[PDB]
Amino acid sequence: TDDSHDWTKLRYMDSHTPADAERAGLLVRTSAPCTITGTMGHFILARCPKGE
Amino acid sequence: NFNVYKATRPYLAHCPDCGEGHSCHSPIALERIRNEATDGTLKIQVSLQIGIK
Amino acid sequence: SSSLVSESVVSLAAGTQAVLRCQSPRMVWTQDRLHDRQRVVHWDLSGGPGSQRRRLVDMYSAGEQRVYEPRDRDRLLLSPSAFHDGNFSLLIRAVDRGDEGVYTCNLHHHYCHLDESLAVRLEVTEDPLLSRAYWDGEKEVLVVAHGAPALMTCINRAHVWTDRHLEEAQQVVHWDRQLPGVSHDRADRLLDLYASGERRAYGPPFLRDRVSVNTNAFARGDFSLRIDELERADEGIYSCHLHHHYCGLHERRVFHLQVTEPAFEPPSA
Amino acid sequence: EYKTVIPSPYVKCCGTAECKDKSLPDYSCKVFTGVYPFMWGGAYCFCDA
Ligand SMILES: *[C@@H]1O[C@H](CO)[C@@H](O)[C@H](O)[C@H]1NC(C)=O
Repeated sequence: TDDSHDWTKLRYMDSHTPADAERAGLLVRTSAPCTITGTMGHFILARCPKGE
Repeated sequence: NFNVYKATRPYLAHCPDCGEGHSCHSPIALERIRNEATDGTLKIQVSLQIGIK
Repeated sequence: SSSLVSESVVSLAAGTQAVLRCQSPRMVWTQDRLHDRQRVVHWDLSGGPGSQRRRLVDMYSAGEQRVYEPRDRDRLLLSPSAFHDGNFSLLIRAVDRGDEGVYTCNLHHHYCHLDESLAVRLEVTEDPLLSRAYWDGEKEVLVVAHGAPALMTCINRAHVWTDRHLEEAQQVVHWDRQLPGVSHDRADRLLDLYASGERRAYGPPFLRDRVSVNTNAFARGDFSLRIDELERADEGIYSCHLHHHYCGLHERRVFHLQVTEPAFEPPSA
Repeated sequence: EYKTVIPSPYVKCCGTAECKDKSLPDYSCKVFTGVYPFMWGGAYCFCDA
């Protein structure tokens, strides 16, 4: 929130209020739980098998 | 009766895919499997030494 | 660019194979990304040359600290995110008589294989008004009252130690050739070798067919040039350029290759 | 079902290894030259080639 560049958290808005949360809780799935590799701002990279 | 593992020591083996693509010299690295059972149960030989304190 | 290391003259017979020896353990990489961002810090305590240092606590990049002594649990504390800001300082919650001595904070980069260490001298007093931190000329010396915590500062703000980048593959080795009469900067490239394995040779087939480097070049950091079937047109100033741009290794070696003679060479360098 | 018994490979450092003729069923041995194996902390062998 205070415009640092820390490597622990993330921002998410609710009712035009910017709240904070943890990188370790986010996840992406196609069918299997994917693996997060590259994490930068509004961008995420993943490498995970054939899901529909 | 399980007092056979006295002077043992675990490994660091050459895991081909440690996740995220590449290889790792990893301790969880599996070396050999055997699937002789007729009902899908799997007997696995991993580079850890579990149960031992 | 780079800096010079060895600027030698090599005399060999025509028709033989030239070997321009170029070796470096700090340019090693493999066809894997196997802990290629692995660093380790560790705190050791010693008491001079005639005492044995003991490992107290060590730490891998992006992890949580592991303590070696059960007494030292909840007593020696490091910042678990030391590799984000380069603040590797160690807090001792409560000191005793076994803790007096010189502490070394050791930074090690396993990928570039560089090692660096710093010392701090601990003296434990009884009066708190004598407690100070001063510079003895080459290391910080802290005098701390017994039972008080001790913050032994270890701060290294170099970019190579933090978790910011470490995109490894930008090491590159260049093989250059300077023909006689040809001025510098317009030298023809002989080989470009990327850590991933890709090679670029330049020139007509007569040069490309005869220029090779051993297939384990980047794996062992030996980029020695092998020139098969030496011709008179091969003479000149050859240069091996080893570049590990992220960890700041930038070296070149220069070989003055003259082909005249098989046996009566003088040993240079 | 068979079981492929594969022991640890004999890395002959700074030397040339020699195959010993055993009477095992489907006994297989092969000596590969110019190997330079790497471990966690670098080369297992002191010699280069
Ligand atoms: C480094 O860590 C110590 C330990 O508490 C802390 O007091 C200090 O403020 C830190 N400095 C920086 C620049 O993070």
